[PDB]
Amino acid sequence: MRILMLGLDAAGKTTILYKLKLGQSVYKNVKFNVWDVGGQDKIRPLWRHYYTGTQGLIFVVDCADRDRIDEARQELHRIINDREMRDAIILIFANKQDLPDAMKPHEIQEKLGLTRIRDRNWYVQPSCATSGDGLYEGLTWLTSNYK
Ligand SMILES: Nc1nc2c(ncn2[C@@H]2O[C@H](COP(=O)(O)OP(=O)(O)O)[C@@H](O)[C@H]2O)c(=O)[nH]1
Ligand SMILES: [Cl-]
Ligand SMILES: [Cl-]
Repeated sequence: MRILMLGLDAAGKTTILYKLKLGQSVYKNVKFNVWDVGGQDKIRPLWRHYYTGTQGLIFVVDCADRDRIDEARQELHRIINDREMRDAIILIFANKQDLPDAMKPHEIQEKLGLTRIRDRNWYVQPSCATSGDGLYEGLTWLTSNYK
């Protein structure tokens, strides 16, 4: 399965990738690409990325970062609307659930406008990337929904 992992900078993408790696004993067919979106995107606004071949999207959100949730919402909807992304299965990692007063998954659903995503499979997984909680649960949802 070809999975794209996106999120604003500091969402926890690097941490999830190293923690998922640490969980493997000492998902063989999963391929991952990863980059930052939003104001700290290396390419926007002068060029677009290309999303060819993407089967699954993992969108990582810092749930304690209310100041940037609107920017995360705008990036998510812009990406999923690209021609090459119209069939992509969407996993949202609602990251940093360990932090006091972090936004819970139902608030994430509302703040990301997920209810307006029709004719496409999506799921919100609560996670704490530093402890590894919810990471395999999210990756299992994504890969099982792909089959
Ligand atoms: N409290 C807490 N910190 C996290 C969690 N996930 C990542 N971090 C921290 O948030 C910061 C940015 O994470 P990083 O993985 O580098 O984000 P990236 O820019 O999206 O790759 C780092 O200091 C991570 O330790 C989490 O679940 N809880
Ligand atoms: Cl783009
Ligand atoms: Cl454009």
